[PDB]
Amino acid sequence: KYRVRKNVLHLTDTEKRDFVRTVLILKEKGIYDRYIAWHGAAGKFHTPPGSDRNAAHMSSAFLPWHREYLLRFERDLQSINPEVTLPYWEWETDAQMQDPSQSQIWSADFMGGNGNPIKDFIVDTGPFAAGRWTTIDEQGNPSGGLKRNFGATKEAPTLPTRDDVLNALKITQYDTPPWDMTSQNSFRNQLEGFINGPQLHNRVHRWVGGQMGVVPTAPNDPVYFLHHANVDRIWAVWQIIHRNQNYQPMKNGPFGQNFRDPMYPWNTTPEDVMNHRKLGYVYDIELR
Amino acid sequence: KYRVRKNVLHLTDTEKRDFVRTVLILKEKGIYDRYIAWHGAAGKFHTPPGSDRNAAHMSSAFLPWHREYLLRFERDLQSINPEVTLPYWEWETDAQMQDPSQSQIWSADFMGGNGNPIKDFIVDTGPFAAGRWTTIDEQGNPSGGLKRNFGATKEAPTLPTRDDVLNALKITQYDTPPWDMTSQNSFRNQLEGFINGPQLHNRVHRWVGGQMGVVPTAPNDPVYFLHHANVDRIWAVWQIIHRQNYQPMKNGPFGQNFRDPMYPWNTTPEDVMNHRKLGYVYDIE
Ligand SMILES: [Cu+2]
Ligand SMILES: [Cu+2]
Ligand SMILES: [Cu+2]
Ligand SMILES: [Cu+2]
Repeated sequence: KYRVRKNVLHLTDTEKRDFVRTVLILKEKGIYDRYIAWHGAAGKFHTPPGSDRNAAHMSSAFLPWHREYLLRFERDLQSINPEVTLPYWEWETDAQMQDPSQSQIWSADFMGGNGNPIKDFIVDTGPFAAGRWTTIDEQGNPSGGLKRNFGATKEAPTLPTRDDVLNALKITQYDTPPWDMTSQNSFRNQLEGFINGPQLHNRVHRWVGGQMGVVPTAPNDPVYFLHHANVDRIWAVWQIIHRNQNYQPMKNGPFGQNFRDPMYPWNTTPEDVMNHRKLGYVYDIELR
Repeated sequence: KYRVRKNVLHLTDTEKRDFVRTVLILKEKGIYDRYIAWHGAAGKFHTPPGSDRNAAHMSSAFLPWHREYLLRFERDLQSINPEVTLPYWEWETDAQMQDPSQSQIWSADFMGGNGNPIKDFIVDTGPFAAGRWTTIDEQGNPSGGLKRNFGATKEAPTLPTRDDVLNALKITQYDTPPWDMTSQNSFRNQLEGFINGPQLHNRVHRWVGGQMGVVPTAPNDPVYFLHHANVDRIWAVWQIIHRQNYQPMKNGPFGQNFRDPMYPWNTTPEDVMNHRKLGYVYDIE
């Protein structure tokens, strides 16, 4: 209950500077690519082999895996700069904007802007613009510049709304069998976004486009971590509302999805990360 | 210095049955596939990106990466059965056999045998035969059964010899720039087997053939860990002789330095320099 994770829009100009800089040091040092690599590797670790589920997505472990992923990322930020925490992108109130692409998350001091359609939607404003920041493909080889193309697809012309978030929060079951992209009455799968998708989390991905629009390479965009810090906040809220409800499956789901299974590529289990305050951080909304 | 890693040949028959039965349990629960995916994952972590070094192979971290790999494998064995430790395949002794396919590591008691030519060298003896042991491919999806083909290729018709291990233990530097396949006068690159390759460790892989014959999928064959436990032994012996240390200390590509994290873990080469302090020993030491 010590590290405060703040709304992106409520950050000072100096917090934005410090956060963007630290991400660049992680990337210069070779550390950032550990996260890209981990994310792609998890998407090829199917539970069970030959299943549609993987360690990080499309199953029950979606939420705690990303919680652990962000915790490691944030710990790496703090070794470079202890006054830096992982902010969250509250996309559901950007969606209420007249033009959500006008949100200050996309200003040249922070994430940078939409892609340049003259440059095949390469990003050229902000600290991760082409030239300043090199992306990596699934094979681990340099893949050019970061790309974004906001709202360009028919399936996801808008960010999720606050009504979308509130409605996912009424769901009482953390997850339901068969613990996959077809789970019904499942807050995991509703938040993940496969319920007549892409909704919520999956929709944000498709709305941003570029690397963000395909899951394995999505973390090539630093906004991936801000996005998932929002998802993690929403999960943390659901845990406060539905305090009697617990992770599922407790047991007899596929190996790597049960409460006490290790989450590849780590030994960390869902149980280890069930209490976010226990990991040493809160979201600013929990404190007024 | 409390868990003993024994030569395969010196294992009692109850030990061989216990080793094989644990590995099949690790595979049944889903745990063995974490090592298979970890190994494929680390091959596509290139240091730096776009280069041919990767996290596990073809660079300085080859030796510490596998020692950590094997230590994690042994801990998973022990958690299922605390009597089971990781044996090592001393292939340099087996090299002197006219026909090392006759070694008792390959009995139906243990790893099973060579691939069957009539069946595209599918392994059909021992506990890991087809129908008893599933393989998975580089993309991460079920493949079609263990394969082996001892000494088939012309580059690796023979196992490496006790002569080769002694010419490796002669090199005084752990490693040398550019910390890649071309590294001259390097114990690490000599033991890995790229000088006059395929030599030593690389030779064993190409000698076995089948899944062991290609970098990323080789852990599909349980003999991968017995082989690498021997590579670990040979390194552990080197660290006695040359009470030297690891290179690069700094300024190498990230993921290769003494204090870099070894993708896909946080463990550093410094973390695993002392195998006794990790809690195990080999016999004859
Ligand atoms: Cu993800
Ligand atoms: Cu995501
Ligand atoms: Cu290996
Ligand atoms: Cu090997």
